[PDB]
Amino acid sequence: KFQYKEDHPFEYRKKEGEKIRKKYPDRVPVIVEKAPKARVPDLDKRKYLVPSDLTVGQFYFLIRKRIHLRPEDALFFFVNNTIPPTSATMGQLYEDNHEEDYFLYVAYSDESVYGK
Amino acid sequence: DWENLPSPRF
Repeated sequence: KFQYKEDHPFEYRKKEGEKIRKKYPDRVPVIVEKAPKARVPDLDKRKYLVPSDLTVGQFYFLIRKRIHLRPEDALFFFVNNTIPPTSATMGQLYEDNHEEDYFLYVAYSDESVYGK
Repeated sequence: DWENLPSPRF
């Protein structure tokens, strides 16, 4: 359901992920988009090059700042429809959840359950 | 297009 996948077929996405992993080998590519039904602002950009040793919390902080929420606006992130463990790094999430186009897909929402 | 995220520092 991500817009990046509605916009580009698999082979295009794979060739982009492959090319990015070869050009920036110490980064992992991550597509960040709103979850279905989410009532949250859009990000300016959806394609991120993430340092593999970022912790999940550090990633949350960086993405949250780009959404420009008020502090009182809650924010949740999902990988494969589940909130990731906080104790992970983004390289771990990528190792365990990247798709066959070489991208990790992260959804975000105001709600704590994906697709609510 | 892409956004390169920073790393934290000691």
